[PDB]
Amino acid sequence: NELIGQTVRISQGPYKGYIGVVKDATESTARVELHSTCQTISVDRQRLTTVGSRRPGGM
Amino acid sequence: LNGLTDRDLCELNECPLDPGGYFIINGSEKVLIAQEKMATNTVYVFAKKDSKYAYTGEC
Amino acid sequence: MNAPPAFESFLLFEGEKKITINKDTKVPNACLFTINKEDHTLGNIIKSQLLKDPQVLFAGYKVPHPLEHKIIIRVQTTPDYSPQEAFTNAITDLISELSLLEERFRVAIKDKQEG
Amino acid sequence: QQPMIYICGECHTENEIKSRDPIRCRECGYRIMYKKRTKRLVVFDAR
Amino acid sequence: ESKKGFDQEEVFEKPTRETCQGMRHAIYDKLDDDGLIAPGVRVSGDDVIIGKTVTLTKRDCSTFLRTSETGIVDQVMVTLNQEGYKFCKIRVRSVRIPQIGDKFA
Amino acid sequence: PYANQPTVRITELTDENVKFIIENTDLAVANSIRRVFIAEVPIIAIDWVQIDANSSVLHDEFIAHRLGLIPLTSDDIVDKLQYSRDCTCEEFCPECSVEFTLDVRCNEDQTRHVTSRDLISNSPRVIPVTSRQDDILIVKLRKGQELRLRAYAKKGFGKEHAKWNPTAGVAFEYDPDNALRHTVYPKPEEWPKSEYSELDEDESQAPYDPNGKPERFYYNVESCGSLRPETIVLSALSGLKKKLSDLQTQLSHEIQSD
Amino acid sequence: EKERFRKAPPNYAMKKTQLLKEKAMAEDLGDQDKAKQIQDQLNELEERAEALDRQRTKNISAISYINQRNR
Amino acid sequence: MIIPVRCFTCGKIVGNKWEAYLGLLQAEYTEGDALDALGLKRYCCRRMLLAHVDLIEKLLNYAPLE
RNA sequence: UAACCGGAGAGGGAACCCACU
Ligand SMILES: [Zn+2]
Ligand SMILES: [Zn+2]
Ligand SMILES: [Zn+2]
Repeated sequence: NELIGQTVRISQGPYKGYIGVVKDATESTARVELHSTCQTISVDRQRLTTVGSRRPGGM
Repeated sequence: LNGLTDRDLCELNECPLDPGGYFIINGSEKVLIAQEKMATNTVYVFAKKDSKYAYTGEC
Repeated sequence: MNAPPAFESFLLFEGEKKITINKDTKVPNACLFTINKEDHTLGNIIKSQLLKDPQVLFAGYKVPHPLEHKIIIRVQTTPDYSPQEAFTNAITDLISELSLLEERFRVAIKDKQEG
Repeated sequence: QQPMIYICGECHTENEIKSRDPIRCRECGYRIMYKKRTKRLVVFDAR
Repeated sequence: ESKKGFDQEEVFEKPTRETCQGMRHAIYDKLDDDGLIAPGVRVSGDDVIIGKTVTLTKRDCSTFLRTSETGIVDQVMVTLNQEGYKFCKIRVRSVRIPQIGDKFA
Repeated sequence: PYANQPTVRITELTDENVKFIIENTDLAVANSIRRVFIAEVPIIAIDWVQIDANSSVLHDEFIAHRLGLIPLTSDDIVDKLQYSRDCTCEEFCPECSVEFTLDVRCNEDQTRHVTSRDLISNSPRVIPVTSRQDDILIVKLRKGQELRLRAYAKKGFGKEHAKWNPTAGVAFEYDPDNALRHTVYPKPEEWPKSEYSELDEDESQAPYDPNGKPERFYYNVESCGSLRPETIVLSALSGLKKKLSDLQTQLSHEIQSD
Repeated sequence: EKERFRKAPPNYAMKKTQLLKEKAMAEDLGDQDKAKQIQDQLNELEERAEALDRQRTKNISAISYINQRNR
Repeated sequence: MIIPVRCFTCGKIVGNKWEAYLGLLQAEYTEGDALDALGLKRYCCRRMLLAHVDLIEKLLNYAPLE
């Protein structure tokens, strides 16, 4: 879809400040596989904020 | 790795506590399990009662 | 992988009530308070405070499962006293006593420190 | 324009390996060699 | 990776939903263009570890993490084997807090 | 039908432990304070670690775990911060967190003790306990190995994780001589005397006292450095009193709405 | 071409060069190559042992002294 | 592998005592008199330092570079 | 007096040692 496969950061609610990669997103929720714990939780898609992981200067 | 001191076992990325005694065959450590058997060259008088024989001097 | 997150013992979900009163039907004047996201810390002081009330005929608390964070407090009083006000008065004075214990611990500190 | 950099075993020198290359170190000659850490976001819960 | 036959050959390569025909429902961009996941990358069950294609256009032939295994990639090494083929070993680590059901003697 | 009037008597107060005696209270109130010392007293502890380069021999999570267990002096901050989950911000704030930073590279020839001296805070008041006695070893690096990370400390209590547990050990005790026979010794003389036993060396246990309740609960609260041992107490009394006030508000809403 | 002006005991080639120098000494029936190899090997052993004690100069040196004395 | 930060049972910080305790044993203290000169009373906290085996000193022998 | 896209369960067999209740 659109944000499936991107690194997000949960920014509200009980998992605040927790990083993971989105596995499956729908119009409302998303399944984030958390980076520290060994678990995939299902968070609301508005509690998320994309963080991205890129490199500049490519030369 | 023989008669080799302890800095050098560690310089080759090894442990000085490894006992040895095993083979590497296609990158697997294999051990040869010791198999027992009967002593050869020795006379043993048994008695099988489940046959036609009273006694038997194997060798 | 089936481990519950540890904030689940004190954080209330969405829709859960803290406390929930249910009239009990077997005996007259008995209620059941069901506190969510609590344990023996809060359930034991209230019960022992309710047993000091002379108008309380039964008080107890249980924790139905330890993997779940909920206690039940069953109170039965005498007919001129609802268990709604037994449970309220058992908290008001438990508060008044903890506040007084705090004042006294504080003056005993500042007298021990140089005194 | 990232050439897939490896670290040698015995040398500890970064090499550039593109595809269709022999895996050997640019010096000393070593056939074992490892990859570098990721650049993504590693965040742990000190937990 | 190997020489399977005249027309058949394996190679470490990110598959693409364009040429690799057999291909999984997975996230292939976790692995970088070398076709190998890099150390420090969180994985889970049936995430692609070593991207691999075998030519027929290309079939997908890649290796995946064992279902419900869930680690972080520890280190990746690349080398050649006696036949002189590229050969890699990835190891994946997984921290295990003592939860209930675990056996203690 | 009413409250009791407890009295307190501090017998020893150092900067590492307090011994007090509480009299005239119920056993349930005295034990529930003991539990509030251990779980519900807020404290600052590292809880978010972003590792930029780790080449030590320890893991990535082994470092982060050993960093969460480093006690940070929370003493007047901890009551001004907010919980992270309640800060109306995005990505930690100075008003709900404290930021740390470790950057170490071993260049010399000897091994490097990465200790908690290297954790540099951005607030001068929340520091690891180094103020006024060695430091908590985090790793040991060799020549060429390094560690850069930044970490964040937020507020929490020992009911979520033990890292937010402000005490070394709470020593509760009541009735030192078996006056209530709450415990029943099969041979009462093989038992050593309590520290608080007002008993001679002749007799073994106090004679049975039939009508009698516990009072005089003896406590010995020992801090781990993070809060001062009399602030653990004053905070457990306020934390308990606040659990009760919140329960009472939710109760009055349940009552009026039925 | 890189090994030519680059020294062989720098850095991790130390042990491998030690065994290979012993192999080069053993492969030779000429006494001159054996004595040159013995001198090079003793010099490399001393340099490596000095480098090894300097790194173990701190905090491993301290636990060796405690174990030696605890037994 | 490396000294735990806290005593598992108690909560007390024992992470800063491994060097001090190996230094006292190097001095001359007996092992039981070193453990209370450091201030470890409960036997819960005392087994952290007696039983600890330090492996990171052996793991540091495997240098990545130099 | 106007407005660009549509494809989906894939997939594997034989033999041997170790271990668990
Ligand atoms: Zn090479
Ligand atoms: Zn904030
Ligand atoms: Zn302890």
